[PDB]
Amino acid sequence: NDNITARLDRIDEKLSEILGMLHTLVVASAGPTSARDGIRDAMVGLREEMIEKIRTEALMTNDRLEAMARLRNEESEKMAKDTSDEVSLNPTSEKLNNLLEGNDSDNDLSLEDF
Amino acid sequence: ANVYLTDSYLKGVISFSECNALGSYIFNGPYLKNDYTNLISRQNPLIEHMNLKKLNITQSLISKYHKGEIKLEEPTYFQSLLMTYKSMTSSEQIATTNLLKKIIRRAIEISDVKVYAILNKLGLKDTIKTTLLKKLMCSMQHPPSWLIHWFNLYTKLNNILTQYRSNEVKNHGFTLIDNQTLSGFQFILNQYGCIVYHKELKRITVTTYNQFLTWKDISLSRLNVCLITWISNCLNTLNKSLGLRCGFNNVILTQLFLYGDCILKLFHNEGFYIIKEVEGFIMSLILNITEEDQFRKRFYNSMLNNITDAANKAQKNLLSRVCHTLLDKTVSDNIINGRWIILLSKFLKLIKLAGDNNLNNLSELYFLFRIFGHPMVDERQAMDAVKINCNETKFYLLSSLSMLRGAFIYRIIKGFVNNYNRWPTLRNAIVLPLRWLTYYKLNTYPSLLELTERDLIVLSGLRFYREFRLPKKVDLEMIINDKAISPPKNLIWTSFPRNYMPSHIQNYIEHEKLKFSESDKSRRVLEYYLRDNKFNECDLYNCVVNQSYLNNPNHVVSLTGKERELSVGRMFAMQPGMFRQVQILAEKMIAENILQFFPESLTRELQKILELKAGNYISKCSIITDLSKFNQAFRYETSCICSDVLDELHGVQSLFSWLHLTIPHVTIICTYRHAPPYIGDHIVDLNNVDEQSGLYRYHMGGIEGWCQKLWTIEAISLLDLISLKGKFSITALINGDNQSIDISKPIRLMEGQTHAQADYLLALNSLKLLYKEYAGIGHKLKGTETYISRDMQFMSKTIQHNGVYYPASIKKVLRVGPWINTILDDFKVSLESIGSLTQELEYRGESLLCSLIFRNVWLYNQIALQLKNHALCNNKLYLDILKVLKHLKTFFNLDNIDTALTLYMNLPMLFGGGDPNLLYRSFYRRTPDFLTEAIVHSVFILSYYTNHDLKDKLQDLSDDRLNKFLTCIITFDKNPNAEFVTLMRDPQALGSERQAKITSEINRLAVTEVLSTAPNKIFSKSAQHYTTTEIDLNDIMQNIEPTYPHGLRVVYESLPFYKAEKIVNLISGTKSITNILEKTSAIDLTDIDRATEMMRKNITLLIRILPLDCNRDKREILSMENLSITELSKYVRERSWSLSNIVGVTSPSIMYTMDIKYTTSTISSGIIIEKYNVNSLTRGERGPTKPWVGSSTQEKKTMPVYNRQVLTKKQRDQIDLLAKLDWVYASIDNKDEFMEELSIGTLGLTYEKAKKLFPQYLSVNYLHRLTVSSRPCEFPASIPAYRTTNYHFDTSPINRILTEKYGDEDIDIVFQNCISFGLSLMSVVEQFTNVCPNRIILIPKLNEIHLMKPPIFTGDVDIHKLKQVIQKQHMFLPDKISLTQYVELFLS
Amino acid sequence: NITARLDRIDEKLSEILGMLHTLVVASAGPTSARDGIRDAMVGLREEMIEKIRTEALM
Amino acid sequence: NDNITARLDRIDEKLSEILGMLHTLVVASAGPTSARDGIRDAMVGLREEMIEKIRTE
Amino acid sequence: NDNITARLDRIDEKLSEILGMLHTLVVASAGMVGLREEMIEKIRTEALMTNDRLEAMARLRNE
RNA sequence: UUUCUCGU
Repeated sequence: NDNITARLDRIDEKLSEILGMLHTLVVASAGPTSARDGIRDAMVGLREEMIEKIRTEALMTNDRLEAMARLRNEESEKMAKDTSDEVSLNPTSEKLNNLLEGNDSDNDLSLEDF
Repeated sequence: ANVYLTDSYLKGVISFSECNALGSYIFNGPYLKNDYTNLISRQNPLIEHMNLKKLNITQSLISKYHKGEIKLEEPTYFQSLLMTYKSMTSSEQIATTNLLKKIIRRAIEISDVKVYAILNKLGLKDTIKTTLLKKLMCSMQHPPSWLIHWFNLYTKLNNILTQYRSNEVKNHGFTLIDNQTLSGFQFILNQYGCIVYHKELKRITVTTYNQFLTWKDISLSRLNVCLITWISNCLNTLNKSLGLRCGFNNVILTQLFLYGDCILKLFHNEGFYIIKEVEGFIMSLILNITEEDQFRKRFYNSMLNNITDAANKAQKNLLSRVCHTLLDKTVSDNIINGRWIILLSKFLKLIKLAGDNNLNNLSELYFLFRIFGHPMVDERQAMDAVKINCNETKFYLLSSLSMLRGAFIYRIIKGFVNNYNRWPTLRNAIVLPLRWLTYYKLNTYPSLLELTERDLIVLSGLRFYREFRLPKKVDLEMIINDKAISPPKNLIWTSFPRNYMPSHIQNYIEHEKLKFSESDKSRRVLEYYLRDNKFNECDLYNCVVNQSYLNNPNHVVSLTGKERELSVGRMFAMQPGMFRQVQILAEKMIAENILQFFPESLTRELQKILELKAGNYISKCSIITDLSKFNQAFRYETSCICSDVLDELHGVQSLFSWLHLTIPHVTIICTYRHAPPYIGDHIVDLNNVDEQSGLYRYHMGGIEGWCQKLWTIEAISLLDLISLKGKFSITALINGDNQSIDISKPIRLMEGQTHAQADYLLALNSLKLLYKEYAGIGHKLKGTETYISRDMQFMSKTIQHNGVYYPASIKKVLRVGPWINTILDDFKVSLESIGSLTQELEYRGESLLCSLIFRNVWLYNQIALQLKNHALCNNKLYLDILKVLKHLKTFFNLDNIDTALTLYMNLPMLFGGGDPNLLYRSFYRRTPDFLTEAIVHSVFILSYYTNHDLKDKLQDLSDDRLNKFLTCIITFDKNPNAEFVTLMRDPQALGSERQAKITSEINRLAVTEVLSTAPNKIFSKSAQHYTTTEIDLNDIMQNIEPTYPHGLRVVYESLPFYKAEKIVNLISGTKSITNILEKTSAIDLTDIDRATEMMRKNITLLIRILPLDCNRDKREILSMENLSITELSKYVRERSWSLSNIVGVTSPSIMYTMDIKYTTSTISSGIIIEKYNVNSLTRGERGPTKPWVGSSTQEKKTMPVYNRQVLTKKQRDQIDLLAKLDWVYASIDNKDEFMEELSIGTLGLTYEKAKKLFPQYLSVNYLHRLTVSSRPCEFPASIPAYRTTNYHFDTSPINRILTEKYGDEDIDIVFQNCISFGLSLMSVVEQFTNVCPNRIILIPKLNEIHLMKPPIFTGDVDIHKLKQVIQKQHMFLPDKISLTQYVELFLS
Repeated sequence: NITARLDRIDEKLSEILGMLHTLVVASAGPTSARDGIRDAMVGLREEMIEKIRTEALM
Repeated sequence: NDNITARLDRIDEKLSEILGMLHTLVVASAGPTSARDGIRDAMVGLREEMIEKIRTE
Repeated sequence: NDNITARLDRIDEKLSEILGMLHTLVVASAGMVGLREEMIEKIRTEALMTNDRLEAMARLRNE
């Protein structure tokens, strides 16, 4: 009975592609509508379609670049900075470290200042 | 009329809104921020603000400010000015120094009695008898200038506060003007405002009563820190191990406080953003000391980033706010100049110097988080941040949601299997594959390593039947709470002042009030439930099953500023009564049903938690992340997917999903007395009110407090998914806002690598994965919240590693003063609170003398120097205390009233004394009975004035002080009344006016009468029948010959009166009784004088307990030869209660009955205790032995085979209570009918039907293995968990001796207290001798040993009275077991 | 081979069931509760069934 | 044999449940405030017929 | 052996129409009477099965 | 002085 196996390979492969579609399917939250005044439905759609929707201002979101990176499953620079093996310092922190780890040059141990 | 009593401690919120409004009205311009608050305050002011401004001194001050002589400033600026007082004079400095010297000397004198008792009981080795305290007093002669300055500032602020409180009590609407108490200052302090003016510096401000309380508390906290550090240093100077673990010179501490105040002043209110990082910085130094190279530098750099970013944000917010306001000319140039870098660097460097590279110092530095004060939280800004976070769209992969729901389903299945040995009943048995169908049929579950992503995806699609049940009758104990609620949507404007509301809003409120019931019109839980006349018992169940909370037209959420919170924001919220009922019910069912499937929830100590938690290469790690803001990252699509599982399990629609089904459609509005939103015209509802910074809509998020347990279990499921995806184990310890992770993963160690630089790689990979799946599920946690570690464990704000705990005792005891944790300025409650707070020092920091001396300092202050200034009654307590002192002096042979006061302070508080925590608390926390401990404590105290060896038991002596005391305790007139009900309320009660009466007993009456005249039928009838039920419940069991207080307590718990009296006791703790329903926050004079007379009677208790003539007038006194203290206490209890025999409660005092010997002899007969760690100072070092939890002996009962889940928690508890009743009262003549009708009344079953449900017990002795809620369940030592690990114990000689004498029978003594006493005594000997003993043995005294065999009761319980009490209190019974619930108890 | 391949088809179908049920649960939201169709979406439960039963029997 | 028959005899209900999930999703997604009244009065009719059917027998 | 083939054909038709419903679903959500009636029937029969299960223990009680 | 305020 190889005929039935050959004819069910088709349903097997289309079930596999339905599973792939389900895996790539993305769902959004039911946030407020544009200009408020109502509740938007928890819309569901294809992945790349809603990356396009986010980048076309279809839905208002505080996060755009990192949300896009997460949706497309790519490593973002913000995530890399958060999970960096060595973290650097902004200039204020660099100055603070210089004053902390350096000898007291001015020795301004006076409350009358600042 | 009614009097207003103001608290002496803030215990509330410093409100930015009210301060801004008051300043704006006073100065005719925007004061703190350009909001609608200032506009409405200037337009239509409050009556109190008008009264404050109309004062002549206020008019002069505002005229001077308008003239430009003085310039407006900030509460933070004046906080800095007060902290750096720099205005003291020689006279007041000398007076303050003399007062502090007297306080220290008196505290040391009081401490000498306790120390001498400890020493002469231990056998180790003028006004002061012990050489140790003599040297300590000789060292602590001159307090330093910093200590004197802090004491003087605290004393002046406390004097101002107590003067204002006394005047406010005297007359209403008082304003205190005090330009003389503080030199150069000026206070116009009132309840509704506090204006501080500095004539010398030409500065003025507007503050609040809460801000003034905060200033006083800052001063008091610095005084406490200074006193503790000075005492610890002076003790460590003479003995290194004697004092606390930390060491400070305290000049660094004073400079640090000054620099913190300077930072706050420079950055104004927004400086608390920078101040919030002190704890994190301390943690950074801790990681620098402990952690490896990579982790320490990573955290240090990341948090330098955090601190500088927070400082920049604070500067930007300050500049933005200050621009268009009256404070624009106040910003310091150093803020713009950027020179604040130097000041902040100095602050951090001095913090590091205080730490001194010492782990104990840094660990205990966590009090700096609370010293610097609390911010004035801005409601509008925090709500704007919450709106920005929540009101956003979150995009989820459907795969991620499926994985989370499948993980939650897997947790549910695992919990059900492990608990009830079976899978839950599920609808969709066809959706499972063959493998999962086999796992369903054979009721087991697969492991995580044997489970896959395919399995998680498959398990997502399941639908269950009911396994758990909704309680039909609403839980009154659950819903009744002293806290407040919010009015409905149409009545939300009633939470704002009438002046702040527009005229049309006022008219709408006045028209709508008649359209609403008397209950929901209120704002308090008690008033809402009491005024609910049409309150049906099955109302919450009907609402839940009908989904009445969904789409409710009158639902509105109101959120107010947090209390005593330094964290900016954290805005907790309130909700109307019915929706609050739904929320609390959902949380209760989650906790009582599903939380058993998630042991990591940690619903709890820390130290034990950590200790069971502690309980080619394997790589470990540790990640700690914050979850205070997590709650905002949970839409419907992420929370309700797992909430549907609970909905199905309880078979109820949208019970746990109510949040993201009704919160979205309600309006989130700011609610405070001085933060109103702009309305406009012809708009009378929030759904039409335009949204601004004050209010918004469409939350799309959670709320603090609500659904915390649901989000916790969802997070646990998320971490289980994390572990599945990453192939590693997780040991999460999530609790509240703090989450702890312990990831361990075996690895194949590549060549040339140690255990380091591989745990770091594991940490980085796990952090990347963790970040990825929180991002996928919605949460966007940053590097601010989380950090990584290797050998450090952090939770509940605690420090430890290597098994050695480092405490925060100074932080715990920060706020200790005259009237703490009290209501209506109660004296005994203040004494108890001081004692409890000061124990923490010796319970956590391992310092007996530091804690004891601190407690004595504050107790002496409260007794002598603070009783004269009681707010309610001017001098009555002081006069009564003087009377008690003279009475004690006449009773004993004390030469001076000073010595009389010392003895009163050392006398136990049980007999109206002054010592809150007895001697046993210093060796073991819990005791079976309090009377024996009080008696032995009194004996040891009197051993100071009466020379006793305390090693030779109690041979008689020529001195008769102790003889007279014991004889007078024995001899008194019996006046029993309601004896049995009093035993059932308190099994250790004495009665016959021989014990101190607590406020509940006095207030129970007035609570009854006020509850009787209430609209609610349930409470009305319960109060109306309360006295008759009291009499019936008292005489229900007056016929049993041997009375068992614990069995009586079990009977009382089983009967429905227990819930009603719990409600009565909760109501009795409110501020005002008979004024609950009067719509006024003012205490009635009836409450005032009732509390006053109760306080006077409690003070004048030693007189009645100790008559001068020792009652009987004869030479026959209590002979002390061969005297047993246990027999003494048992006879005292029986004589006091006029009862022939009281059994089961009388237990020996282990401290008295166990002697101390440091070297063995020809006979040991003792509890051998030796230290495994061979070193002198075992403190701070962990041993190789398991910690001594000291749990009670395990009772032996057999679980009946039935369906547990079908029975509710209350029904199961009552079934267990009835099983205990059968176990204790098996030998009753009327037992059959008594249990039969008891079961018929309480449950829906008969005795024969319920007998198979009862977990029949196997232990034949109910005096030794009973589990009454009034008996202790654990007997731990005073020392913490880690210190108990350094010693080993054995009781074999004790077992031999107790089997030789009266063997094969149970004994009244408890061995857990024996072991705890031994360990704590070894620690105390180490403290007092600088060396830990090599081996210690505890020889007992057999005359205090009794055989507590189970008696055979003879009597008949009065069935008629039992029927009467159940019928009268028929509105408090739990859910009766219906037939349609019972018939499924015996299925499969 | 046929049995094993049919079983794997069954596993894929089980995944379809799970994903669609998760989407059904997450697709209700406050919008269904406001419009009163959440009960239709997720299904009637035992407490509501008891309410109907007691209303009938009364 | 009977194994394949039983397997397809569970696949048919699995597919039927997939159908039902798709039906509820499509009737809840499309028709902005158009079919919501239809589901509401369908639930009203369902509860009426359910209570009547419980009354019967 | 044609019964197995017919069953495979009908399940193939059902799965193809399933794919059609997913496509229409994503299209509609991006940017009915019979379908609604069928899902009313499904929820009604599920409620009926649950109610019969509950009446099972009700009858067990009534004994 | 819409019960000064006081959440889970």
